[PDB]
Amino acid sequence: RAFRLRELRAAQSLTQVQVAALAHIRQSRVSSIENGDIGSAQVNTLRKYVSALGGELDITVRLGDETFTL
Amino acid sequence: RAFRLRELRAAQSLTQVQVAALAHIRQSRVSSIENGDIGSAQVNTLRKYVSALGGELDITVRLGDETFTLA
Repeated sequence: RAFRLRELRAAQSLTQVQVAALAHIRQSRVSSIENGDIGSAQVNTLRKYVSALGGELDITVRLGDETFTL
Repeated sequence: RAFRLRELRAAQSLTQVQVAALAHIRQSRVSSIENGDIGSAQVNTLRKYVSALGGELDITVRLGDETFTLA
């Protein structure tokens, strides 16, 4: 059900070089986070990389039965 | 929202310095998060704090008429 974000940036036929250039972040950072690991990666870094695809990013927190965004 | 995790942490009356140990992260990192600024956080670092507290960390992406997960 999880769709790691390399196969999501390929939904709209785009290349890392292109996502890294309107995100204004080193292609180093795209390769690492597009690889399959999103931990290392900052939030702002991630947020910028998703804004590139013309999407929005939401961090929702769930504990017991309460939910809200950061 | 802003005043949340603070309330949540204080909700169970836990001390900043406890959490910093429960999730094995710098206490300073906890003032920041609880503080409100979260952009500068690494994702795993943020995840740890939520884990230690007891909840879960969900990262939904909305792309027009869609919604996907990734961790």
